[PDB]
Amino acid sequence: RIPNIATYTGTIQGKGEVCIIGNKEGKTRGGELYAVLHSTNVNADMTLILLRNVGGNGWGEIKRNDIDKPLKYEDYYTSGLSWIWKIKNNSSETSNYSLDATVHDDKEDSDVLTKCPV
Repeated sequence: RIPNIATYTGTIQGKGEVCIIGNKEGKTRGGELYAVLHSTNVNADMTLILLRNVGGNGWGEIKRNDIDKPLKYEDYYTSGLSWIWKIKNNSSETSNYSLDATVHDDKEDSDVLTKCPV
């Protein structure tokens, strides 16, 4: 029930920190590690960082992208490690975030907005 990319649009509560792996798609095809963090205001100050942690419950990977920027990585290898799109904000005001990702919806993961605080 979504056009091309699954637009995860919401309001990040100030300097929020959230791990997005939520489902909001339907297509079988998508983008291998492809998601664009959209932000429209003064200074979005939003850090779209590609993370993968599994066991320590502390996301901390090095694939950082900027505001209004599509993140694509050819590192789709080792598909046995939990990876995430982490949104960390630096803006004081509740900023709008629009994470347009192309993923195959077939899961019922916990966080599709702001439930994963790490």
